[PDB]
Amino acid sequence: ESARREVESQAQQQLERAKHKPVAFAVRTNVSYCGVLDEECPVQGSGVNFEAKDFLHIKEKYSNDWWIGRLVKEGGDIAFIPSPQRLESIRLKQEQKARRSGNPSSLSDIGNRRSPPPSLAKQKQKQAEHVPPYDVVPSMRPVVLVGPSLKGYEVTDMMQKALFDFLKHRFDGRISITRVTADLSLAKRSVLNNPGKRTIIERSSARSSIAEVQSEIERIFELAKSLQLVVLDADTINHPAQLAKTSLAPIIVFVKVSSPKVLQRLIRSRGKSQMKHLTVQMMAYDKLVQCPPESFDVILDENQLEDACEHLAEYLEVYWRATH
Amino acid sequence: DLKGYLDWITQAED
Repeated sequence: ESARREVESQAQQQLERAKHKPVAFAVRTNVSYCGVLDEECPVQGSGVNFEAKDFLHIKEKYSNDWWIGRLVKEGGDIAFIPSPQRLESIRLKQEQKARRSGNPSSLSDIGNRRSPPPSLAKQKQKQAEHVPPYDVVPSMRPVVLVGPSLKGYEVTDMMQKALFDFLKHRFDGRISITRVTADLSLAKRSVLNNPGKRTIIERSSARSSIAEVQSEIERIFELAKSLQLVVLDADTINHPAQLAKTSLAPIIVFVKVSSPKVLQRLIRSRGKSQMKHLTVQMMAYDKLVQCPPESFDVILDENQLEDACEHLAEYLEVYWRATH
Repeated sequence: DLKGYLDWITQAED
């Protein structure tokens, strides 16, 4: 057929011309799928071989069934990503190859209970939660430091301020760092259509500060849209589990002290003011250590400031080279 | 470890 070859050539030329266009946005998957094995891809053999929880950068538009995008991997080329509706269709295709999907079982009972698939056998039901396969995460993952104690106490503030200064100095002219005074742990997406749309309603949420949290959410989203690296200095993070189910999914950076004895003698080195809160500092430290390593993205366990600095610098250099 | 975790933590916010 000439039409399929013509559309193949048109898509290839469009990709070649749009390889050097500004990036539009980014998304993150949560399902295991490959973009090359599908027959509906407009270009065969040049699909995306992604897995669960991967990041894609989209630049231009194709149709309601596919988009054009690249991976955040180093050297990743341009491929086609199935659309939200297309992914829903392929997911329905995933749960149709089985013998049955609805209520009528096939346990040696054929010919009596036909039971045509009701609304319970389609995607119409199961809307109690309805977790979307695709989520619009920020284009650049925010960098956040956690540990080794509560934010707002001398040891943690200095052990994070030194790293913040190193990041600012090493990446000067290519990084923006801002302190997020407002709360961030409530970065929800599916609470309601608009909780507190107006501040003059004088409601429970209208008079609250939740709208500030959401506004900071779009502020972070638009700053990540700028493609420059972002580092957060919000003093309301003490465990990645508090910001793991949200849409941001920030790069969790852990600075850990090797032993509780070292941490508490460090705390003793400050004075009586921190001796007063030493108890809660130790409690938060042990709770955060009990968090498993796979929860975090990078670890900083070296006792030398420098070694940790070049460790973080190398990781962010890899990220920068990967997304360009 | 204490030597590296005492000077470095007391120079930033400090």
